[PDB]
Amino acid sequence: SSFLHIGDIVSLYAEGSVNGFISTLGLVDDRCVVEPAAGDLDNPPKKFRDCLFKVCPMNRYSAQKQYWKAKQTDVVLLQKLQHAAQMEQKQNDTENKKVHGDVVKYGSVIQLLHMKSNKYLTVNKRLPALLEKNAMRVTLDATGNEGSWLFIQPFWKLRSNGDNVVVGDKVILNPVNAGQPLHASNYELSDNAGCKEVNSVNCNTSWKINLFMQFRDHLEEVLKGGDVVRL
Amino acid sequence: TMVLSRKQSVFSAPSLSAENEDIVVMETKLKILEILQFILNVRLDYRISYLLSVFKKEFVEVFPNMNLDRIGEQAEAMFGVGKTSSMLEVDDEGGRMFLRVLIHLTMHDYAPLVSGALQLLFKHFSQRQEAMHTFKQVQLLISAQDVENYKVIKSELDRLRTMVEKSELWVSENYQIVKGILERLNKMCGVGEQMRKKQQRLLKNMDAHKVMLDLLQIPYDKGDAKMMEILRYTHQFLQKFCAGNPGNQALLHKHLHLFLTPGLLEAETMQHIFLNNYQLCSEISEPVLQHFVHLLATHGRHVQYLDFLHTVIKAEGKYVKKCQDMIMTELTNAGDDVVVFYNDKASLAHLLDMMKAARDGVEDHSPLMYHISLVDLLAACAEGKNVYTEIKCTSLLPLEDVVSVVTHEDCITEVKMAYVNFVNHCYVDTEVEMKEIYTSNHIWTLFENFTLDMARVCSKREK
Amino acid sequence: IKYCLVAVPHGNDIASLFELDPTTLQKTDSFVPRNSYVRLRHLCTNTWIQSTNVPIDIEEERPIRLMLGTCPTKEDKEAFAIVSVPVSE
Amino acid sequence: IRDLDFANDASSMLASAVEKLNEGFISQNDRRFVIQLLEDLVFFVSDVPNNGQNVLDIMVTKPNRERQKLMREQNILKQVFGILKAPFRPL
Amino acid sequence: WDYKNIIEKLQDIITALEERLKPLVQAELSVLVDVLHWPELLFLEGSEAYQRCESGGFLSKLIQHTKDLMESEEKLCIKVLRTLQQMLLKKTKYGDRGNQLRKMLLQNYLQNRDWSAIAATQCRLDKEGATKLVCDLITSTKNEKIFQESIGLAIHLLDGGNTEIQKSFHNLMMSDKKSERFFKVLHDRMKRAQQETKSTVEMGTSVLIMQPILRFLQLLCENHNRDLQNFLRCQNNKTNYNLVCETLQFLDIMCGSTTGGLGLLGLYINEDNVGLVIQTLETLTEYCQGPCHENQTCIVTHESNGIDIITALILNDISPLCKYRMDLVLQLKDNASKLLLALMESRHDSENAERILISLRPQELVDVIKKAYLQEEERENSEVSPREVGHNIYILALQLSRHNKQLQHLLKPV
Repeated sequence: SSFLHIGDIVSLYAEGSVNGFISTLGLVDDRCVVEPAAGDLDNPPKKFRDCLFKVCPMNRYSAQKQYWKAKQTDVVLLQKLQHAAQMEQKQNDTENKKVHGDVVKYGSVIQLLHMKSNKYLTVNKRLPALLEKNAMRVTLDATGNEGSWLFIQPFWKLRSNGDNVVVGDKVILNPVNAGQPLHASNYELSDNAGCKEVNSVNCNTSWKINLFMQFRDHLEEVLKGGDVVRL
Repeated sequence: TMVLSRKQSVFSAPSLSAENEDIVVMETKLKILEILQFILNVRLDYRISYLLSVFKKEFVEVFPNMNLDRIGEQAEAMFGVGKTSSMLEVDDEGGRMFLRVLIHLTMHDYAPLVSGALQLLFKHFSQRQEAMHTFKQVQLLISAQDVENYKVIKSELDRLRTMVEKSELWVSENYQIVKGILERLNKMCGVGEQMRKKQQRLLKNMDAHKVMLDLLQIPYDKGDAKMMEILRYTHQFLQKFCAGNPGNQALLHKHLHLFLTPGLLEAETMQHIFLNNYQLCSEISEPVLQHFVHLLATHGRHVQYLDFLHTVIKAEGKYVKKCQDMIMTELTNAGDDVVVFYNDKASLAHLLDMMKAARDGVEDHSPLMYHISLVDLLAACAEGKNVYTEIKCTSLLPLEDVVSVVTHEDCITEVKMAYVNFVNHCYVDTEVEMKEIYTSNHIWTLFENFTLDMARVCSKREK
Repeated sequence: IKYCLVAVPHGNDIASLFELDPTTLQKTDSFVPRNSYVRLRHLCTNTWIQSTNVPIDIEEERPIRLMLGTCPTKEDKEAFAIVSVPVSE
Repeated sequence: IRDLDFANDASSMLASAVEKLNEGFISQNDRRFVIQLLEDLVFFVSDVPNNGQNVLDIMVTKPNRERQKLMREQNILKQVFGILKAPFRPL
Repeated sequence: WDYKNIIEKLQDIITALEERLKPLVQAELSVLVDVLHWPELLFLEGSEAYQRCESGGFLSKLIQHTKDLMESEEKLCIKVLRTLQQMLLKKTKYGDRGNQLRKMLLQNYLQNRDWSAIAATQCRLDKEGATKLVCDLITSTKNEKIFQESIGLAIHLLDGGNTEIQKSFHNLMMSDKKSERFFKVLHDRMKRAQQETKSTVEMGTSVLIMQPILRFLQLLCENHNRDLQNFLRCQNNKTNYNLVCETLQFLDIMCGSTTGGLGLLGLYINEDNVGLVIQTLETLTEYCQGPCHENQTCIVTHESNGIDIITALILNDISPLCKYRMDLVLQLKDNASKLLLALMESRHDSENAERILISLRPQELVDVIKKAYLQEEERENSEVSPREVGHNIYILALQLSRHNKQLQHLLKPV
């Protein structure tokens, strides 16, 4: 047993309306789905590299959002906004590197970076879910925004805010802005058989965190499981 | 033998919208202070009556301008400056004894006695302000019917306010009375136009809207099926409280954040608040339109939000360019859930199938009604010779779809009017040239259909 | 529900033995800290404790007594906090 | 590895679009997604940032041989030819 | 007899009377203030009531009972606080009619019979217990109006940098056990103001309440009061609430943080918040002066990097505001220069100098100095001299040059 740390590669197993891991349909589709028939904890899915996420700290997107709004709706102002956004990105990278390896405590804010697509998981409160119209949409964004902020809350009464998160625990991923925890709905996609939607709505869904790789072991100088190599 | 029975706060300014060993001595002094406060209230009433009498005298002698100088002199002469108000003084030393008594009582252990002494001391040096406030609160009536209406309205408002302040026992005997009070108020408030204006002014003076909003603010369960009617009548009361009254509209707009909740009844109240009020339509903030568009997208497709958006665009005839541009920009961003159009062959077939059932009249709240309202809103967003909204909406509804839906035999007058208005405001009446309108054989088919419609009108009238 | 927790007059037997399992990381199996959440296992049956919703005083108007038992499997949520009581109390 | 995965996904989606065009009917949303994927492929092959510059007018200094080989091997060119052929062989 | 005409005439007469009777109301309030100042004159000289009033018993009883009645009679407490504030203010004239009414009332009631006067009144109120009253009210109240009135009364008491009032405040904070609650309330309000400012970026009450609080802290730390300067940073309690860091955070958030410091400072500053920014700069300067090494180090090395915003305030020019209102910009730059001097008064070390120079580059500083010198033509109808501002900036540059070779080379004339 071990505590969860920033930079660790983990997988999330849903135990709600449906049971299974959370995966993606590809690098061109921004829909997150759960496939119960793919596998379970004892028999993980064969394409398990699609179910891996990296725990990341909070990121700032104020300058980026201002620049995006400016683009949507002068040259000097745009140049200054672009420079501010670049500086904010550099500062976020520096802060992430500084806080790399820190322990994760309940009630903190984290971001889930799907590694295969290198995309942060985001919740959009301004758009309903494609299938569950009463829910809110969940997608993957390369740059990310404030919708990627997720409180990690204790699902068990024996865990309290401020306590360190232990590997193998079941937690609740609550978007900061949307306010409705991630839910693995029972609706099935009409194009991908066996895949269930992931949205944001009130529910009792829990996510079990299974450790795949430690932050210390996640270094690009050693042979590691899941690495693609040529013989 | 000592009963410390405390009634309503004696040392409270009148308003239209209403252990110690020497305990015996302390209570006697407190009761004397209460009596003095009552006498001061009576004196205030007498001063108000004197002001009303002098105003009536001036009015009758001027209208069988007005001498505001003499009015002010008489109004100032009653506040102890001269001997004219000497008899109104409650002391034989020009208030010295009263002030000394208040100061002496302020230095006593008895906390309520000190509080009353301080209240009287502060009221002593604020006679003019209190008199002006009371005179402002005064209501003038001409008929015993008006007096009876005032009395019944005041009693009903007091009972409803008392129930709302204790709305914990019914959120069975507190439902019938509340619904009856709301129904009676709604029935009585609206009569003609002059009586309507008088009732609106009286209700604004007595602050009924405050109690009405407090009735809505009460926490409640999702499903009751009984207090829903109470809220339905409460919203109707507010809707009637705004008709042709920009002052009431602004007063209820000051509390607009209460109506920014998912619901259909609140949409009607917002529409009535913003109806024919340019000062509010032109200054409407972004979040209101954002919230309405979000409700259209997520909650569902309903005609109330479209009606609100349409009424906000134009106020007092003049169109609001900012509202047009913002509404178009926010509507075009969301598609297939808010801006639904039937341009594909299958969508057109579905439109014809659903419209064939509207031969005897379009059903209210129906998807066809929603589509008509959406088309009308898009057309109205471009009725200002704008260059942005027109080109933005030209793509949503191509002229080919317009002509196809207009020339079809099974097409109804409502949709025909909507499409013709759209192709007039968004295509023809534009400040920039459009290739499709003129360098294409589309508008000529519409002209032929217009001639056919004229012939149909001729035949129908002859029949 | 296979086994039910009860009280026996004598604690000299083997059925009255229990073992504690931590709910969080511990310092290389050091002393048990005060005010801790633990999982109880029965040494004889090797079963973990659970609390069921079946009342024991259903005959009463408002049952308040809830039954408990043991099962061979373990549940990560069925943890008990050991709250210390002051010697003064 | 991510470039290879993106190439495979793009090839699959373009094949699906070609099959839909062969069937005869393509939805407006599907057409928009196809156009977006085509622009993404243009940028991916050009190996230049998407800074709002016009997609149809991009000048490349040094071509990316790895990207070109990925396209050829994953058959994105085949799907491009299919998209060019199917619409003209009524639609 | 027309109802509409009658209503219109009633409105007209009401407006006329309301406009005409205001000075009389003001005179009556002033007479009440005078009566509170001298209550004993209503009693016989040999009377025990007269003796108790002269000794100050009446005002002490009023102050004591205000705290008790605050729970129920909130309006009465507000009126008492406003009356105390008026007592702590200088005389005012209300026109000839108002003066006549005031004279008549004073003759009727009180038949018998300046910075120094203000200080004496403040000392009298402190003796009677005004300071403890305001402290307890701020600590325990829940009404925004009462909190504002208490803050205003404290500001009036501390006006002029009254050393006795500062000593009384410090003693009360040290002795009373609720000082922790007082500082917690202040910190919570500052954090809420920062949050609302960040969210909005019309000014809300949460951000408008900052101005009186900043003024109160500045008055507390006036006259280089080392004890209060250190107490506001760290207290001898279980939980410590540092207010200097919160003030720096508020300044950074209102100025735009990194985005504002990267050349976009002008956008976040307008004619509505420039006064608040100036007040914040003055409060920071008051904290730093004395000098207070701990406060200077905290401000310089705070993680918020507000030193970058401070340097930007002198380097960059607010594009929109400066075009139509240059006096405010000049005052802001002067305040920033004074704050930098306060931070670099007597620091023989080099950490602060290096941290400042990281953002304040030598060439840009020299260019700003030259621009300030040449902008004397903008002095027309202005109280702040651009030449004086440039001279202060040059003094700062000279002090920084002790650790930078390039700046020393650049500052040498031709």
